[PDB]
Amino acid sequence: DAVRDPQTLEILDITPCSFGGVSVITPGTNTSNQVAVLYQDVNCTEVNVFQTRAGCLIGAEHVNNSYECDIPIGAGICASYQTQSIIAYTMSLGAENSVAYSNNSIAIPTNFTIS
Amino acid sequence: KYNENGTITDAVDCALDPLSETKCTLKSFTVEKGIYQTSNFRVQPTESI
Amino acid sequence: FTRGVYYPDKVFRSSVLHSTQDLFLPFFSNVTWFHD
Amino acid sequence: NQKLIANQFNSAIGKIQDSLSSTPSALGKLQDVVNQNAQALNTLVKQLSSNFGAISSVLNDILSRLDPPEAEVQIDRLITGRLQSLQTYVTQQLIRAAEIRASANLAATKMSECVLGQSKRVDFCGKGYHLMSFPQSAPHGVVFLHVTYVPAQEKNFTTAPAICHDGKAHFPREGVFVSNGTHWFVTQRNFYEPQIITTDNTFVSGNCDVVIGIVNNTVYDPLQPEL
Amino acid sequence: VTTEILPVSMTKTSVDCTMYICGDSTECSNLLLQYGSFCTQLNRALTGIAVEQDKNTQEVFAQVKQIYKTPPIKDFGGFNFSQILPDPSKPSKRSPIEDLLFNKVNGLTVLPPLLTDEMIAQYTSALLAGTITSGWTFGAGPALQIPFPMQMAYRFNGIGVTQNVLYENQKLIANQFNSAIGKIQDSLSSTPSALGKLQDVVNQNAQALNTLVKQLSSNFGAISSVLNDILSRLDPPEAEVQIDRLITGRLQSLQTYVTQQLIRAAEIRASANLAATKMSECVLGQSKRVDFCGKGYHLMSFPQSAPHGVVFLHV
Repeated sequence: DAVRDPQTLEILDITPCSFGGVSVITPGTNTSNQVAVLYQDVNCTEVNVFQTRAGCLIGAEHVNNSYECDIPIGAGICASYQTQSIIAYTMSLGAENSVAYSNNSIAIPTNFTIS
Repeated sequence: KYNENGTITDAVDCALDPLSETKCTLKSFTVEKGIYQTSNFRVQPTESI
Repeated sequence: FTRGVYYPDKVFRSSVLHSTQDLFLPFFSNVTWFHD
Repeated sequence: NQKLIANQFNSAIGKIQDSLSSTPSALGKLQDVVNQNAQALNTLVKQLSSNFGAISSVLNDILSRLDPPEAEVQIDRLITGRLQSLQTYVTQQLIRAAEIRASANLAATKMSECVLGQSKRVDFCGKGYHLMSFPQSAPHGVVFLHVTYVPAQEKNFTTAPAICHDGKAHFPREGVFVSNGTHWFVTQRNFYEPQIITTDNTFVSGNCDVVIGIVNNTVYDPLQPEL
Repeated sequence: VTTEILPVSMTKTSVDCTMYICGDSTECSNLLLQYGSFCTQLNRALTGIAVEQDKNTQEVFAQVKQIYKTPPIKDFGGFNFSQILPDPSKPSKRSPIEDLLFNKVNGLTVLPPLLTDEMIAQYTSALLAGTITSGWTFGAGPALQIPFPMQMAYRFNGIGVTQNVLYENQKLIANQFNSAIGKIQDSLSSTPSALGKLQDVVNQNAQALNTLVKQLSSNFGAISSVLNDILSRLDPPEAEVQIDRLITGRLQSLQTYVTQQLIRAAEIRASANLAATKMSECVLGQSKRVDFCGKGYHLMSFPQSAPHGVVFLHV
């Protein structure tokens, strides 16, 4: 992990060269031929460029709005084809639903369904 | 892509683009929606010290 | 474009996809045009 | 509500038929199992044609071309490679078979508990309050149609843990006390069906000076109007 | 109150067969090409395990389609849920019990889990909100609010005890529950062997990885354990045999590692299925199975997140 230069009395750290898997994120070819490239655990400087905990994503535009996951990328990032291009975003774990809780209120169903 | 008559109707170059690499690694002419591991990026050395 | 593909060998195959490595003209490659 | 339930069930089975006809990914598990088996077999066949460092991948070619002193080494290398490939294939087959056995045991338990009876385990026989199930065969698989009951339309009401009538705390026997803002009733837990507060569905225990949040109202005893 | 700890997922390790066997050597790769598609099969198995990890996590946790949040007023008949509910003070938005749980615990890469710790904590918070405010109604369909005293009355009625004993002994039950949760907090803080299962799983994974790394440095009868040294010192006629021996040893070591990883992953999947069943039956409702949701007549349960695991507080 660390070495000493024989000539100059200095200590140098040796880091293994960056490497990692390369995956393709794309919708079905029945829809479009546009693709995005994901590099695992590689900084974007060593390679629409986005940096996430999963690595470096090229070809996808990150947005702020959240939706349900469609193509899981990882580390809180999921991608989707939206009108059109491929975008990446943080998931929403479901629509928030506050319950009107109290100490003297009860909700009782009046109709039912057979599923 | 061979036909039923022994002739080839289409060809895909694996090194053309990432989509073509996905087509080659899936060994299928149509790519379904999802994510597929295709290659392995490796930084190569530039100098010898 | 997509020209320059030839049969790799004299083998009959029916309705199958075959991945083979050999000398091929790259797709969409830049080829020289002579008029000489 | 017999007719409504029958119509809802018929519409539901029609929708299930349409979904099965349309959605191709509904049967992903069985197709995945079949694809895994085919991939394993094809991998074994491909490995049969490998060299494993031998001069050739054809046994006859090695036997004819190479002398027995060297053919012995070549055959040893080939059989070592083929044997290790076969061992790997059989090991992964064993693991997959163990997984399939676990799934089949789960399926047998599901058929024994959800089909041959009514199960009280939540979400074991489908979402919602499970009612019944229907088994159907499929290539190397079983498909359960779970028929379940789901509450649909809820309404808000004022509640009270108990009612004090004449110093006695009355608790419901099977339901819960509700109020629409003017009168109090008792309704079953999972459906709205108000009933007049009577002594036949309430029992007396303790006094209203201990329970928290008791309310004031009257309880009906039909005997007094009867006489 | 009893504590039940169950492992859920394991580290998603992915190892490149080619680089691990051959340290970026053209001759080594050429020799390896004669073995067919072994490395492809090994990578496929590792990818399957990695996907199964996320599948297990989603099955265990993502059983609710909505994110519920508790009302600001913490009025629950005297029951105090501060220790189990998430707090806004910590940036992770984790419960103090969750914080205590988290504090007490070469060609290879680690893929981060799809769900981060924050969203797992959010899912647990939603589960606790649903259990507290709606009982089991939210699990079986729409979330119907229900005040806590009648929910506890229903839970007592479920085990053959009438509700009048609850409504006549509310304060004692609340005090006993508060003392019990305090004792659980103290036991978690003091006892280090309570979380033995998760630590054992992590230690097993680390031991497997370290064993693989050590076996990378073995000789397997070769003249040397360094590929470059063999290539430089030995002629290609003998370097071929030396490289063959080295790659055979490394390949068999990798196969053994992947096989034991597969067995451990199958065990983890069985444990995760048991945990999912436990959450579906003990948390989203009241279970009549004796000793399945803790000793004694089970009343309810509270889930809590932990590194690659779930902790159930069975009341």
